[PDB]
Formats: sequence, structure tokens, C-alpha cells
Amino acid sequence: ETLGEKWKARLNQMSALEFYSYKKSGITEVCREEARRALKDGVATGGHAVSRGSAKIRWLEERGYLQPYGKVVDLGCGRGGWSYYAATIRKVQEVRGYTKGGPGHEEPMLVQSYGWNIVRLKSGVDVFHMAAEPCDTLLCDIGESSSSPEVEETRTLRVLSMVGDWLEKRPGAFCIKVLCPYTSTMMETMERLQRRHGGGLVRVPLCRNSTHEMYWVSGAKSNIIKSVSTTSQLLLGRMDGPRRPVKYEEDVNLGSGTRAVASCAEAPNMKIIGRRIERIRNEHAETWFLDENHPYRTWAYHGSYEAPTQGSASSLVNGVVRLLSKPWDVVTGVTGIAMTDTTPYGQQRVFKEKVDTRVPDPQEGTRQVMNIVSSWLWKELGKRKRPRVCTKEEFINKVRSNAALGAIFEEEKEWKTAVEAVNDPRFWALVDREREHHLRGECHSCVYNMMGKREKKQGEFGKAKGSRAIWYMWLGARFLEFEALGFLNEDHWMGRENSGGGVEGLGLQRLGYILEEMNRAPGGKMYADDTAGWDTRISKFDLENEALITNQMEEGHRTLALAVIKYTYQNKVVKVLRPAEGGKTVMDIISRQDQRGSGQVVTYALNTFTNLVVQLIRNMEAEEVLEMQDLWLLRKPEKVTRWLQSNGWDRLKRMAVSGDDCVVKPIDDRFAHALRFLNDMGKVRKDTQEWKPSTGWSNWEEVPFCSHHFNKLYLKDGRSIVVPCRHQDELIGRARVSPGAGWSIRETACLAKSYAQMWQLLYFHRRDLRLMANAICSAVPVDWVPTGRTTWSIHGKGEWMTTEDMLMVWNRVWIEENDHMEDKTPVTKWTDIPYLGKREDLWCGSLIGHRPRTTWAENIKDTVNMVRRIIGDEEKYMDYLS
Ligand SMILES: Nc1ncnc2c1ncn2[C@@H]1O[C@H](CSCC[C@H](N)C(=O)O)[C@@H](O)[C@H]1O
Ligand SMILES: [Zn+2]
Ligand SMILES: [Zn+2]
Repeated sequence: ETLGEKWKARLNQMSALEFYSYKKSGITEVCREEARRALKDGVATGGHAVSRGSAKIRWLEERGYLQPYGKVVDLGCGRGGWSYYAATIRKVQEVRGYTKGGPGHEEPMLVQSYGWNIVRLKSGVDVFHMAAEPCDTLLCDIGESSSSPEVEETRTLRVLSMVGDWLEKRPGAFCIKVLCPYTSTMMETMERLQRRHGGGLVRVPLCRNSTHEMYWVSGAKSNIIKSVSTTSQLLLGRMDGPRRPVKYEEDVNLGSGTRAVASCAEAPNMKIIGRRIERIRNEHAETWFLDENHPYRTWAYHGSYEAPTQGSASSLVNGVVRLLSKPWDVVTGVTGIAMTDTTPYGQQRVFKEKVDTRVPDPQEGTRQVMNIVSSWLWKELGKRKRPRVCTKEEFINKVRSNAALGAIFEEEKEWKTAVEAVNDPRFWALVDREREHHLRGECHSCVYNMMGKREKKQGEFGKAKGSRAIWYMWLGARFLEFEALGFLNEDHWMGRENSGGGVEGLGLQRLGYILEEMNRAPGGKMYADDTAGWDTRISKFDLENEALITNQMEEGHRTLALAVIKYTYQNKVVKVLRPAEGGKTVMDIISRQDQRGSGQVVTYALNTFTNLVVQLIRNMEAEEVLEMQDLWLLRKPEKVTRWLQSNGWDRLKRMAVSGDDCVVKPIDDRFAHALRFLNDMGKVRKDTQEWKPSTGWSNWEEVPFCSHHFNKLYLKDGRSIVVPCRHQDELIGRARVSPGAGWSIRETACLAKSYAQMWQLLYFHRRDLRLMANAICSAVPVDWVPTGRTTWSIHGKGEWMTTEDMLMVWNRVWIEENDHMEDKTPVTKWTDIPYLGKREDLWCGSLIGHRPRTTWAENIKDTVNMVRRIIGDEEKYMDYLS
């Protein structure tokens, strides 16, 4: 019927070798060999395009069919060639790519092409079930080819139904793949769409003769039927006569490194930070330079210098756990967990989206309600406790062997360990020198080392997840924090007795019993809302209100704590490695005024405080104590203090906050829509629309707190315990991951025993975990000492890192030392210790009943015997499986 429908008819009639010769006849191709190679090796600094797609967009660009600018959206990004190419264009500023990925579909590639810092690619996205957004440049390369034009037509029509909603937000530039432009209905539709939205159809010469696909580009203008049919003629012409040679063009070289970005970064108080910036620069004057292409938006940039790379993207498998957990070799929830990428590119790709942010200052009335509540809470906590200076001797007894040294300057680089440095008088001379500076209104050495935390986390793009920032100062600068504010931790100011709502010093054992009490109290549902990246959300004003403890100190102590807060918390100098162009690595010197650093001595103690103030303010807003106008100006501040004195403690004792983790049991469910103050303080809730009311729990046993949910379980005799539970896959997955590279079988086997024993103490109620832990304990030599880290948690008290009998250690934590356990009758055998209900166990990732597990259980005795030979026969083992 149409010139293209004719071409498709002919193409379908083609034989295998007719088609073969035809497909590339007189087409254009980019020379992709050099790119394929580097990509196989993983050379992100090559400037190589991730796909052919990059040249398909450079072609339209040079002709004037597309002039990308501003906010660029890549719908069906795949590897992201259109995305990475977009980021090189002088007028584009942000580039967000979205793709399906996973099985059978292409996943975003992580290259360091010029401007990679303005690219955010996302997988597991089905654009047909994604709401439109306003953008400046709209790109969409979706269209799976088919043998039937009936299938290609319905495939194109669905794609244009999708972009219609996007295009009515009027993007300035657009490029949409039109797979089937040649059918009557498709010509009819495209004319109607060209009328309504503009642009036109262009055929790319880089395309094979096997597709009639054209791109609906913003810079084109031509009758759609003239455009479609001139290209149909081309394709028909290429069928008849001899085969023409293919034309080869050199591929696009994007380049390498980050792009220069628009700054909204607050001005540095150089009178405070200047001496440290100038000291760093003098110890690095040979390499020190100012990078024009630094990627810092909200941080002040002070300079960079050539420095060696640190960290790795490597994850290893704990063969021991892997062999004893065969039914999970399938489960992607477990097999998908691995080490995080702590390399300079690994951390910086998270930094740019999560840490390089600037939260708008809260309003004056909000700023005041915060101040009233914070003064009240500091006065309440200090009622029974006195601030005090913590000592050198207190610190020595507290400092571990595994504690970071963090040496930044020449004079601090004298020791190889923290344990060695504290036993050196030359160290304490440095501490004394800095305190002298602090007392002279100066800071010379309190600079933060920032890097990626090596954690076990689920992956992204079939690759290791990027790493979260961890920032601590050097040992000496940390002691000065300790001596001024360490009283908060050491004298347990955030403990549940002193704070009512805190949980400092409690283990996962006890945490469940708190939420059980909390449920008995009348009121609404329980609300466990996560603040999306709490530390980054800590404002100028939050730090101001925190510094209100300073009033309860003696003038000298206040002076010391004030110099720490003002020069180290209110103002910060951060040292970070960043990947540069040419495969080089630079160390950057940046600074900021808001936010919390993870490695501050009183980070948990302050996050806890500020979170209680936040929760208290939400209860006032909910109970209608705070009004709509009270954000701008606090009308009648007396109403705040009256509420606090009447209900302050009663509401506090209805909370459980551990740093950034919280659970509030309000008076009613008005708390769910009490978001005005919440959002004004920048405490924006995680994975919810900024104004959609919060979702609460009617069942306390379902409430998430500290990565867990807690269950009341009753013994054989009848007594009860409130145990910690989480999804089994998170547990087996993390157990199956090995940190340290180049490990002897002992190092792996001993970390497998640590996981097994932790499971025996906290997760004994999970049927699979008790079995697998007994299997691990049976396959690993008995006299081998458990090693490594099983949790980074403050509530994971490491009672399982012992050679002692686990049934003895279990009785000690659940009976003997359990303050919620009246009867001290010890449990004599493990068969008395119950399991979670079969519905609950199965709800949290259990495989009871599934035949691959059922088989696994039956032959565990033999698979243990196998792992015994793997670790070595000649070793002494014991059977914990009978
Ligand atoms: N419903 C959908 N939602 C999102 N992406 C989809 C999709 N259907 C297909 N895709 C993806 O769209 C991509 C089309 S190919 C895009 C190529 C890209 N412009 C480049 O330069 O590499 C494929 O990777 C496919 O998996
Ligand atoms: Zn200092
Ligand atoms: Zn559970």
C-alpha cells in the first residue's frame, strides 16, 4: 500500500543471505573497535562512547536537528550513549537517564566521560508507568523491532502515547525514536502529532537498512509523508542493484573528567578556616592548583593536588557460607548483595547526588520553635547530669587498636597506630598546642578526612553500589572533641532513663521491649519515618541549638566546647580524593557550614537530640499547638513552653530515637499530616511525596526500627522474649560477602563462624538461619576464634565474637542479664528456644516447604562433611547438627 509497507513486505520475503547482504549495503558505521576493547577492560577514562547511540545523536546535533540544553531526560537510556553525549554539550546542565535494565535488557554503564558528574542513570524503570516531568530537552530511544508491521505500529503508538504527556510540558528540544513511521495509521498519527507538538522526521544514515526507524527531532520541518517516503525510496533502491560498500566514520571521543558547575555554596568564613586551607596548600605547593572543572555546587572549593587513589570496588565470596547455602544461589535478594565501591569515582558518584546539597534555611517562626524546644530539652537532660571535661586518661582507656589515626599534616604522621600514638608524649604535645590555638580563637589542625565506607550493600547496574561518605578528623583533633563534648556519651545523656525517648547503650535484644511498652500507651498508630540522609539535613540552626549545652558548662569548659563547635562543626574543612581526566587522581580541599560529619565524637549523641526536638515539634504541629502562620512568625511563643512543661516528657517517653532512626507513638493520627514544620526544618521523609501524609502501623511487631522489626515469642515453658527480626535474604547475602581481598581459608572460615554465632544469638528464631548456623559451626573447626565484623550497628553489641558456648551466651543475654525477664530459670537445651511463627518466618524470606531447601536440610550432614575437607581434615570439629 505505502512505499514503506512495500519495503517491509520485500524484507520479509528476503532469504537469509539476501537479508545479510542488504542490511549494511551503503550504510554508515562508526569505527567501534577501540571502544569495545577499553569497555571490556573497563577504561572509564577513555573518552569512549558507551554505545553506537552516541554518534546517532552527534549526527542530528551537527545538522541542527537537535540543540540540547538545560534539563535533559533520556527515556530508555540503556548503556546511556545519548546521556553521556548530552553531558558534553556547553548548554546542558543536568542529565537524568531512565531504563528497564535487568534480565535481557541493557543496564547503564558507569564511565568517566567528560561531564559524568551531571549524569544520573536509573535502572528498573518502566517509562510507561512513570509520570511526566518538566524538562528542557526530551530524548526517547524506545522501539523493539518486529517482523510484523502490525506489531511495530502498536509498539510505536504506545511510545507516542507516552511522550505526549511529556511534550505538553513544552520542552525546548526533543528527539523521539519513531520505529514504524511508514504505515497509513502511523502517517495519520505523526501529522496530528506534528500539528500539536512540532518538529519533524529525520532518517539517520548510521542506521542499518533493516529498520525504517526515524527520529522525531525538534529542529526538523518537512511533510511527514514526504520525509517517510523519501526514506522508503532509499531503502527500496538499496535492495535492487549491486551491494554498495559501507561508509566508515571515526567514533565520537566524549573526553574525561568532571564538568564545571553552578555554585550556590555559602561564602567561607576565611578568618576561621583560612589557616588550615593555607597549611594544606603549603604542604602540597608543588602540585596544588585550582581546578576549573571541579564538580562542587554547595561546597566551597579551595584547591586540589595530585594524590594517589585509595579504596576498591572488589567483593569476594565466603565460600564456606556459599557452599552451606546452595538454595540461595538462585535468590537475587541474597546473590545481589556485595561490597561497596570506595574508589575515588566510587564515592564521588554518591557524593554529587546525596552530599552536595544545600537545604534552604527554615523560616524565622520555625527557627524560634526549634530554639524554644532545644533549650527546654537541654535543660531537661541536664536536670540530673552535669557537663564535665573528659580526660586524656579517659580517652586512652576508650581508644581501640582498630581506631583510625587520620593524620593530615607532617607532624601528625609519626605513628603507625592509634594505640602507639596515645602512648607517645610528642602526640599529647600536639593536642596541647591545638587547645592553646582554640583558646586564642584559632584552629590550625582540625581538618576532616573524607572517603567511602566499605559496606555490604545490594548492587546497582549489575555493579557494586557507590559508597557513602565517612568523615572523621585526626586522632588529636578528635580528643579535643572528646574532652569538650565526650561527657554526652560517657555519662549516657541520651540513655532512656535520662532522655525518656532515647535508647543509647541498649542492644538489639532490648530494643523490641521498648516498642512493646510504647504500644501499651494509648493514642494513634506508630510512625517510623526515615529522614532521607539525616546528616546532610542538619542545618546552621540545628548546630546552633545543639551548642545550647554550652550554657550548662563552667566558663572554661564552655570556651573549649565553643571553639570545637565554631571551628570544627559550624565551619568544616574537608579533604576528598576525586578522579581527574587522563586517569589521574586529585585530592580536593572543600568546606561548608551546615551538615553533620559521620566521624564526629558526638554525632550519635547530637543526631539523637536534634531528632527528639524534631519529633516534639511534629507533635505540637499535629495537636494544633502550632499554626499555619507560625512558620513565618511565632505568634504567642508562650504556648510552646506551656505545651513542653505540660506534655514534654509524656510525649518523649512515647518515642524511641537512636540517632536518625525514630518511632513516635502519638496521641492520635494527626501526626501523619503534621508535615509543615517537618519540611521547613529540611527533615524531608524518605520515599514519599513531600506532602503525602505519613503511613503508620497498627501492629507494633511490623514497625521498622534500626533496620529491624521485633516479634514477641513465647518459650516452651511459657515465658516470653521480644526478639529482633529482618528479611533472611539481607542476612544470608551479607554473610556470603567477604571484605578483605587475598584471604586464607581460615580468615573466611572464622568470619563464617562470626555470622553463624550472631545468628544463634539474635536470629535463632529463623528456622533456616538456626540450621545454617549449626551447619557453619559444625563445618568450621571448634577451637577457631570468630573474627571480622558482622554489623556496623551501635545496637549489635558483639556478644557472639567468642570461643564460649553459644547456649551459655544466649542464656546470659536473654535470661540472666535480661531486665525484662523475671524468672531466671536457665534454658537447658536449644530445642526449648522457639522459632518465629511459620507465617512470619515465611514472610521474612524463609524457604521452609520449598523443595530446594527441603533437600538442602536432608543432606546438610554430608555437605558439612564436604566443607570439613575444604577447610581441611586433620582439623578438629564438633557436631552441632544433632
Ligand atoms: N518500558 C521501558 N522503559 C524503559 N526503558 C525501556 C523500556 N522498554 C525498553 N527500554 C529500554 O530502552 C533501551 C532502548 S536502546 C537506547 C540506546 C541508547 N540511546 C544508547 O545510546 O545506548 C533498551 O536498553 C531497552 O531495555
Ligand atoms: Zn582546631
Ligand atoms: Zn520478621
